[PDB]
Amino acid sequence: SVVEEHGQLSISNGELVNERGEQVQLKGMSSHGLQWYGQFVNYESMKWLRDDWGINVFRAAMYTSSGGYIDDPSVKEKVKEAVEAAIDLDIYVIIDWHILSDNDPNIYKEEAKDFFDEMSELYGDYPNVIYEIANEPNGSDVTWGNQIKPYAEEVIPIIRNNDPNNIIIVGTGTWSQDVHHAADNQLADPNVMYAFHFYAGTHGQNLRDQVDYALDQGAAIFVSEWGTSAATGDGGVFLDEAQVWIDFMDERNLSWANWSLTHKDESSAALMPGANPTGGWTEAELSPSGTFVREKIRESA
Ligand SMILES: CO[C@H]1O[C@H](CO)[C@@H](S[C@@H]2O[C@H](CO)[C@@H](S[C@@H]3O[C@H](CO)[C@@H](S[C@@H]4O[C@H](CO)[C@@H](S[C@@H]5O[C@H](CO)[C@@H](O)[C@H](O)[C@H]5O)[C@H](O)[C@H]4O)[C@H](O)[C@H]3O)[C@H](O)[C@H]2O)[C@H](O)[C@H]1O
Ligand SMILES: [Ca+2]
Ligand SMILES: [Ca+2]
Ligand SMILES: [Ca+2]
Ligand SMILES: [Ca+2]
Ligand SMILES: [Ca+2]
Ligand SMILES: [Ca+2]
Ligand SMILES: [Ca+2]
Ligand SMILES: [Ca+2]
Ligand SMILES: [Ca+2]
Ligand SMILES: [Ca+2]
Ligand code: NA
Ligand code: NA
Repeated sequence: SVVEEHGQLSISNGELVNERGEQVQLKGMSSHGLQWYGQFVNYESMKWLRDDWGINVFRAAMYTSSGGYIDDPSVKEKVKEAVEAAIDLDIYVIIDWHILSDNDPNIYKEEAKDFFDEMSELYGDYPNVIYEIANEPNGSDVTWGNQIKPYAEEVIPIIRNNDPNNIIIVGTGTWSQDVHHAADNQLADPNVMYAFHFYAGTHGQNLRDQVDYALDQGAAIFVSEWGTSAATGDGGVFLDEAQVWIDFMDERNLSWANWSLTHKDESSAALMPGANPTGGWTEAELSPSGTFVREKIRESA
């Protein structure tokens, strides 16, 4: 039903629209790292998220480093599993080249180009797919002009050779916070969005204002990862401020994916330790974060 309704997504004047030029707002879940918590990423869990939560997008977080694709590329099969499930379930899917410790996207540029060539050849004809080419550039000397924009200008043509139209999400500096710098020096490709990531327990009004500056320059923004906890993971969840961010995103119709669908014992995790990997969760199997996020997606489903 989701993709049947919306079809091919595109960017129109800085925001995400469907095949009729209607606003569309994607809300869903990110996996945790696929090399760690892949058991939660399967057709049955994603069908449960679609049917019980109301998700219309699922994000497959394929770490590069940290034991991910660079060391054990078999994890790409878990990405394929997620994409094929999303196609079968008629929802959107984000293929995320999940850089983090490898903080400069140029570390694994050759590998990223090969990976995105393969993924876009396989899936580029499906409107379901969204590419996220570098999760979180970070560090004081990884900047838009020197490192990130040129990386994107090399990877995007690789995708476009196979998939001229699907959305590409491009990370920004300072853990995908520096959307203002990207907005002042935008990519030419018309169907790109810039990532903005936050933690409710850490980030506040000054970053909302930074996002608004970017939006004011005509840049499209996808909140492709956010957490209900603090970035430190201390002090529980911060749902008061999370609701402030939910409202902010709704008022700007910003799409989002929440971090993350795992049973790890950390406050951002959506599930309690032991939760069934194939879905069908009881209310006792959702964490406080998961309970809140589920309600946020349900109430617009
Ligand atoms: C003034 O404010 C501004 O400057 C501030 C100072 O620099 C920063 S604070 C800064 O914020 C950033 C952005 O939020 C974060 S990075 C952030 O951290 C998250 C929490 O760690 C992670 S998700 C997290 O990823 C972990 C690493 O992979 C894993 S632990 C990992 O788990 C596996 C599996 O179990 C295990 O095998 C491994 O052994 C473990 O290492 C964890 O489970 C995940 O939840 C997110 O990806 C990242 O964005 C900085 O930490 C923080 O200091 C302000 O942000 C800025 O505005
Ligand atoms: Ca357009
Ligand atoms: Ca807008
Ligand atoms: Ca390798
Ligand atoms: Ca492995
Ligand atoms: Ca090729
Ligand atoms: Ca396409
Ligand atoms: Ca080059
Ligand atoms: Ca404007
Ligand atoms: Ca509301
Ligand atoms: Ca909306
Ligand atoms: Na290897
Ligand atoms: Na505008």
